[PDB]
Amino acid sequence: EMRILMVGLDAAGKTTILYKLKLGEIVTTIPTIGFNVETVEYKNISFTVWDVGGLDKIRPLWRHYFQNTQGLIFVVDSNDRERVNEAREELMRMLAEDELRDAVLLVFANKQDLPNAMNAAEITDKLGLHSLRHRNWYIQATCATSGDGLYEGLDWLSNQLRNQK
Amino acid sequence: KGENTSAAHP
Amino acid sequence: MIHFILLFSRQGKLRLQKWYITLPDKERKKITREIVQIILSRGHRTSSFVDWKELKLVYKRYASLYFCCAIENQDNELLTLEIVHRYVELLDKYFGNVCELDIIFNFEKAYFILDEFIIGGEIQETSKKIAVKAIEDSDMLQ
Amino acid sequence: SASAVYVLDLKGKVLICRNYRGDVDMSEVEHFMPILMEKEEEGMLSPILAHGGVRFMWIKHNNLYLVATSKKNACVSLVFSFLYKVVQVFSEYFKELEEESIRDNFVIIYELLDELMDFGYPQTTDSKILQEYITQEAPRPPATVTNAVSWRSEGIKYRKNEVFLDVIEAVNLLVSANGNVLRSEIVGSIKMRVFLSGMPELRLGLNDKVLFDNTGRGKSKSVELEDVKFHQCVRLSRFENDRTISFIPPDGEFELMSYRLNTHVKPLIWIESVIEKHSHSRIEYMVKAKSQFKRRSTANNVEIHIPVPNDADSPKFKTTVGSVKWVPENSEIVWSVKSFPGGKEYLMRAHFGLPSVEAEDKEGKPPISVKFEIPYFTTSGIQVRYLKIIEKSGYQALPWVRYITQNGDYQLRTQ
Amino acid sequence: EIFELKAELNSDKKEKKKEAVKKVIASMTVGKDVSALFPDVVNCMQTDNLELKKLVYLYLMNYAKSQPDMAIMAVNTFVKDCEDPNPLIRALAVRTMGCIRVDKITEYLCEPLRKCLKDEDPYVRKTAAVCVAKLHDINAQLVEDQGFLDTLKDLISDSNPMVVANAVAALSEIAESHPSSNLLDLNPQSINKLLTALNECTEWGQIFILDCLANYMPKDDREAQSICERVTPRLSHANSAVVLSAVKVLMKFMEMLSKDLDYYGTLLKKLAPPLVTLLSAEPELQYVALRNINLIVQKRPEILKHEMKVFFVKYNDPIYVKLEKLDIMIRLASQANIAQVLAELREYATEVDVDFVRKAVRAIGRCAIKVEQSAERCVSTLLDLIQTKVNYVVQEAIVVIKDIFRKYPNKYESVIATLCENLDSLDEPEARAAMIWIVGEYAERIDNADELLESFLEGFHDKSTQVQLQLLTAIVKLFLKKPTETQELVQQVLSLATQDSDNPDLRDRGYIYWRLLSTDPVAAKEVVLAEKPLISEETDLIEPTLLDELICYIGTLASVYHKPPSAFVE
Amino acid sequence: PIRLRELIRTIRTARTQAEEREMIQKECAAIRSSFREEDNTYRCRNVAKLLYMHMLGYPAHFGQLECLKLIASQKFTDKRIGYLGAMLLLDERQDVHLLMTNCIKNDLNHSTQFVQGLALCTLGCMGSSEMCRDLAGEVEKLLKTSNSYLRKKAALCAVHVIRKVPELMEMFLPATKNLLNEKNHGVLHTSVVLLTEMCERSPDMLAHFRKLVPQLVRILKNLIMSGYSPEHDVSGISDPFLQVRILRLLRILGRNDDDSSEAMNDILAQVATNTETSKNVGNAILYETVLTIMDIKSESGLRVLAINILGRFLLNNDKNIRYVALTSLLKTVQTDHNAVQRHRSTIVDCLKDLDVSIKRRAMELSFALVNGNNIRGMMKELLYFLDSCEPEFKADCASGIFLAAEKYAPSKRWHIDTIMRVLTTAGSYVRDDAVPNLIQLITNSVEMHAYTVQRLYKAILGDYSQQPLVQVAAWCIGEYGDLLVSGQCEEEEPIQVTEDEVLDILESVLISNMSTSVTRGYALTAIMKLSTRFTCTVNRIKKVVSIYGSSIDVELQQRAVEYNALFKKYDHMRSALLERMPVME
Ligand SMILES: Nc1nc2c(ncn2[C@@H]2O[C@H](COP(=O)(O)OP(=O)(O)OP(=O)(O)O)[C@@H](O)[C@H]2O)c(=O)[nH]1
Ligand SMILES: [Mg+2]
Repeated sequence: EMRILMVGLDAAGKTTILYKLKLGEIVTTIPTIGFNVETVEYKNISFTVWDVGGLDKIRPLWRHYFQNTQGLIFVVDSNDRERVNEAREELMRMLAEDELRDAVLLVFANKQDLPNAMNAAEITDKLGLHSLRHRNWYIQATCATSGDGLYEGLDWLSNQLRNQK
Repeated sequence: KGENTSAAHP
Repeated sequence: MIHFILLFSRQGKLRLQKWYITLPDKERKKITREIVQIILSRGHRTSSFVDWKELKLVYKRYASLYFCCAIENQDNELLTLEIVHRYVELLDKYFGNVCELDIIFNFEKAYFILDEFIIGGEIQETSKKIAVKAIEDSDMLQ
Repeated sequence: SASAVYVLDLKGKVLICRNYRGDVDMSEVEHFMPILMEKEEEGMLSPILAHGGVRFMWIKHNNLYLVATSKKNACVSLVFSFLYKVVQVFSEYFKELEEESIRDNFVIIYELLDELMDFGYPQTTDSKILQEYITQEAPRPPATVTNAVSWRSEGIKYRKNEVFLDVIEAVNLLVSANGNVLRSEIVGSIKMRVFLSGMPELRLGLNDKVLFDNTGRGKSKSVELEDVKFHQCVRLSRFENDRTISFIPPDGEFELMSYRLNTHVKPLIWIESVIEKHSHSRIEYMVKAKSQFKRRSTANNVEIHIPVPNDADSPKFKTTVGSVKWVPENSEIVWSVKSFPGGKEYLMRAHFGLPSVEAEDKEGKPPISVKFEIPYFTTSGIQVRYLKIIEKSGYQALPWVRYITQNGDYQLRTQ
Repeated sequence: EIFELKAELNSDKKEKKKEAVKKVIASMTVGKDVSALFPDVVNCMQTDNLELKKLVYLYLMNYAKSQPDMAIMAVNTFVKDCEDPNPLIRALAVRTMGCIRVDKITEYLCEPLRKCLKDEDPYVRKTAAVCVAKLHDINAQLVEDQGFLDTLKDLISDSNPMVVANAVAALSEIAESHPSSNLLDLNPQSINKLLTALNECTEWGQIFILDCLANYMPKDDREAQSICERVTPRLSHANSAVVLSAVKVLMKFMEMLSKDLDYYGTLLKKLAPPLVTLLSAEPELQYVALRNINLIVQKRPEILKHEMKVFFVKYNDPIYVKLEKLDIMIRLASQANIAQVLAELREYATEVDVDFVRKAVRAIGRCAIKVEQSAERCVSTLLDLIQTKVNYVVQEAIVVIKDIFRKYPNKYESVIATLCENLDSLDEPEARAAMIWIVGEYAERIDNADELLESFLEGFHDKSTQVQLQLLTAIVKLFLKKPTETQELVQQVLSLATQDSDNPDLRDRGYIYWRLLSTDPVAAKEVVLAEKPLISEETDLIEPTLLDELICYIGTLASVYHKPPSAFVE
Repeated sequence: PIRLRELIRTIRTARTQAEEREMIQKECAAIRSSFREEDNTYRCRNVAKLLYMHMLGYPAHFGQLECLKLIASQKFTDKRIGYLGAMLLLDERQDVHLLMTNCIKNDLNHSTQFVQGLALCTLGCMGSSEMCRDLAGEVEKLLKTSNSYLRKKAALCAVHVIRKVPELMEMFLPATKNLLNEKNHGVLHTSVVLLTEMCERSPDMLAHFRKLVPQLVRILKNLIMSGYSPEHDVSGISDPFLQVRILRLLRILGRNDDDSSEAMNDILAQVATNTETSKNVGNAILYETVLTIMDIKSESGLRVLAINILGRFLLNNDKNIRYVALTSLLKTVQTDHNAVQRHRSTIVDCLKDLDVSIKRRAMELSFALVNGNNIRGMMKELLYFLDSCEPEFKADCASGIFLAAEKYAPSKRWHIDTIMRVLTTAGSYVRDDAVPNLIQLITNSVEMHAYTVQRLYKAILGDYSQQPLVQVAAWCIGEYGDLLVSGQCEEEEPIQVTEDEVLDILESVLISNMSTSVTRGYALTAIMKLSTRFTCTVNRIKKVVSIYGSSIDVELQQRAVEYNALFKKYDHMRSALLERMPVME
């Protein structure tokens, strides 16, 4: 019933894990120029997913979903130390909005198969997730071809959506 | 009228 | 044990009756008109529960068309609401955006969804897929 | 003495409402239809309902409930006769009286209800004089509204001057299942269509038995007027004096006199029938219809209804003269003879089926009612003698009359 | 949404404010809360349009109570519109001023009403006469302070009898609202003026000026006859309401006529064909007409004691007329019309209306009670209706034949030989116990009276108090009639009554019957078998002190209910 | 021969029922003349239109022959509409439904599972007990098969034939053995309903069925630990319908067993924690859990958590859950009577709810909440509630006050005080069956009738329209006038008992038509009683009997005659038989 995004920097695997959540598969996925949308009936809460890709030309194009926006998922790419700085600058550009304040932050530590990927603590340090006022954030180690950490993120997101036992 | 409304709204 | 199933409009017009206890037609009209008078004369913060004549009666407002049953007064009561909600989803899945006129013009199909969902007062299929699949297979026989 | 005159729909919401005194609150009309269903389903269906201290006087139209509410001791027949006069005036105005007339012609009807009644008091309830100052197409009220003669306004003028008299018979009859007459009375009603000029005065001449006894000519043919109830326009003191029907006529169509008498002459159409009610098979109506009147009059368009079982099937009618339509919507037959002469007997043999399974409840046995209509014939033998037109101008009007024999409730009881 | 309508209203064009106020009264027609648009349609009231101001007066009438504070902005406009050349708008404003029931308004509403009393046109005069009663309904003592009673008496002293008739209606209302302090009874000269006013005023005015005659009683034989000779031609009127009030005043004034004079019988014989003719009216008037006939045939039964054929019901008649025609046939059942009435009621148990058939069987019973001549033909007809074996028909006929047996127990000993077989699976306790009385009371020509009660003694402890007590009396009576056979039966019913039952009167009568049976059972042949007197039945004739009060109310709600008026009004 | 939906549009184009019945009877006669031609082609839509008439309630009794003929057809849709007409037009008392036996029997032997599905459907919905004895040999044969479309219908048809013939359940005991691992949860649901029914019927079946407790413990643990299913699933539970049925079979089993109740201990401890009180379904799961806990002989440590659950269920603002918590504490009245008594302020707070059902259940819960200690303070607010009730609550409350006062009265004086206060504040709303109960308890009292009957006379002087009040009062005066009028054979110093208005109040009840004539029976009984209890003012009531000899009632005429013979002829026998009536129980 509730809506959610999957944004971030490109080639981070967010559409790969999107169709891992939608169908259970790792399908051939191009670097996404337009957008994607599927819906996943999980815990009888239809998580309406709106992927927006991470190419340079389409990063200012994020505001035309930011009208009537309830949640957020910020899929990070752990292995890119050089591009996590510009992903952070992109995040704080997205977080500098008066309109984006109901969107709870959900950080997917993605590609957690490589030893060059950081942990769920060092990514918090490199982003500075603790200084986030009005941001219910939660970092989560995720992997694509296994599917681990995905449904934990859906669990915490479903905790964020409903306000009941 | 008031009859054309679907019940469950799926 | 569900003793009866009643479906009556906001104006009081009977759209579906069902009797799991064999009581005659004058008694049917008496009891039906009494229940229609009771539920239409009750507010919107009254739990949808009535203790009427040794029956913890379970009704529910989904639309102007009101739905009514009564389980035996020794059982759980919220599951009867879940039965009615499951049957609402059955009508929505077999009919498709179930209108009042879908219930008016095609009432016998709703009777048959009820027949393939409940006989004797009890749930005979708990799957929301096998029952509609079986009634589409019986329609596929025609 | 009603405080608020109401008209409801068949559900119970306000079509139109009109309060006068405030003795009945406007929210108390909402209880009427629940009290109607509450008293109706227990056999206590009365024209007077009650909600504590508030009464509900009502007559019923086809789609309309003319609810008349009061709290104190209202004059009751005042209220009901005003309801009937409101029905008659609105039928003169709106020839069909439905919710399309109420919910759309609401400009004039509130003005009508304000004019007809104040404080619960009917003051001026004639239709034709109310036409002259309440229109939907305003000047001062006419003096005929204020006149003692309040049914005929001056200034009416026609080219020709014609007075049309309609003597309409209505034979009331209740013959038992044995074949004897329990009540043979005749309610006669004369309706006049008067097209005259100005303020005329009309003296009707009739062959009364009492008037001929006052004269001394009570040995010829005459009518025994057991009772007559006249219009307001007839000066009834003069009629009490010497049987004189002295009246200034109203303009147009109006009913002059509604007389009633008892008649020991044999019934016009005798209906004998035998019914062979077999169990779960069939039924037979060997009905015969003889006429006891003279061999010169012919009964137009009769409709001899025999009530039938409700769940009959495969209808058969071996008739002699006249067509049958089986009407299962009313659960009856209509044995229609268009030209039915006098002194003749026409047989009809009906045959139905019957379902093999019985019903839960019984059906009842309604009597036989026929729908005859005979022109140029009065069973009473009443004849208009003269009608003297009185006018200050002075002319020759045209008193025309035709004689019509119809029925009232022409019942014959069944087996 | 309503701001758009107020903006249409606050314009200056006639066609805009006209459609605005038509939308206002159309919202009021379905009953939308247009009370918030009061003080601005107050401003759009003083118009030269006459069709528009009727809608505004309708709004002000329907929302006088709704805005008691904002309604002060109309009094200047009312006293202006009561000063117009058009009498329609003047009388319209007068009848508007009367129906507005706000006590803050009606203080300033005395003098323009007084002026419109003194107007020339009879239309606004007869409007203001009713408006005097309207204000007296609002404030009676303000009307007494302004002295409008004397002006109301001066419109009694008016010509053109419609103003006079509305004055009489207003005076009847105000003197009804009086405590009868300074009662406004007339001298007979003004009463003869109303008699001259009778042949001229409206048929509604001819009702209200006959309503003043319910408050006056004549003092002479010649005075009463002299006014009733012109009251008499009012019975030949088409409207039943003029006829009903004329019947009311003739019933009031026939107690002054000399019965030995031939004018009283002239009144009697000329009254009955109008009373028969009023049955041919339209049936909602026929209900009140039948209740008033019941009021008359109790007062004077000699009037309709020869007209029985007209009170036969018909198939088209509703329930409230068919049930009352039965009661009139009860009130008029005589010795010679027995065959038509009993065969008529025989064809009334053949109906599907259950309560009508029950009332018909009770009518046959009241016929058997009222006359002793055709009690036997009632018994034969009711046994033939038992031969139908319809369940509620038997459940009424057992009680009815019981009440026949209570009044007349004499020659009905071969009748009970059939009544032993009467569908013994009868269910209703009012007729089960009735059949128990029929058995035990007549337990000398019934030989199997013991073994039939064995069915009635099986499910003994849960029937009623009445059925168990009738069993307890009837078994003692049976055992006194036969001590041999039912020796065990009286002992076991005393054991069921005294010991295990906790039904208190059943217990008390059981211990009394047991102490009687143990003390002296032979003395029960004098104690319980004492010669019963002739039972004083429930004669339903209304008290003539109350009936004469109900002669004064014919055509009223008290006339329908057969009650005093204060018994139901509030 | 119009279509069904054509008749639907025909009736929906009718406004007035006086015209809608005309439109009914037109097409009804069309159907009737169609059935005279024995047409088997339009018979589907003719019977369908006839069923549409029966659904709104029009005469359709004649068209049951053609329903049997549609069942005696050979096409699928004709049989479908025929079994619909059999379930709608036919019942047990139809008297013509016995002809379905051969047709359902051949259609239980029909090749298609859907035609056998209809033959099981109509027999399970309305199969008479005579038809159950004629078809149950073939009902079990469709349980001896394994078609999962047919087993779910055969199991509830077996429930139906037990419901109509409970002495035929012995042949389904060998047919129900060890089918309790069927993966189809619909068949498993109908089987658990069948086991719940079989355990409800006979205790001889309990011992065969309390052995398979751990099997269904494993089934319920598999369903609770099932995180998700595509079907069966509302609000994230894989088939909670079957979960409640398994918990109900757990509720009726082990209710007087200890081994099976501890065999189901840990799954109840799990489902008390693996439910969810958010939506309706998990609250239903947890309430059936607490019912299963409170009905078996469980550990009381489970009942600590279960009363914590029910204290939460009182706190929920949903009126659903408030009804559930009131029904909960109404179920665990005798089971854990202590921990329900500390919900007492909440139970009294639920009396001021805006629902008829919540006020009713809180009223009955305060009634069952009465012990030998809360009788003082609770009855004050209960009678205050009866004073602030509605006329539909007054009969139930007037009975419940009496029933909880007859058990736990601390003082017979105050007992009769509460009773007399109820008899004032209720009047004509208490049931007449409680009147001999009150009479029996006040004659079980022996030391206080002065305080009884003086207060009786002080109350009833103002009123007699309260009919059961004078039903009490007439017997009270007739039995204890000697204690009412005490030592007053002649005129003395004025005491308020006056022995002339004491008779006149009963006589005024007699003359007034506000009298059900057992008022008059009690009153004349009291009059004949007080001829020996009173020697003060006699031979004035004999006047009342002698003038009463021609009254209009039957028994009262008998009573007046049988009194007047004693009062005029056998005065020596009157005081011989006027001893007080003995006390029964
Ligand atoms: N080996 C490995 N590769 C991964 C994993 N997750 C993501 N990738 C790689 O990341 C690439 C990203 O594919 P996409 O899903 O299209 O990337 P994206 O984040 O959606 O970027 P856009 O499509 O431009 O929006 C994939 O082709 C994978 O090769 C992982 O868990 N293991
Ligand atoms: Mg992508």
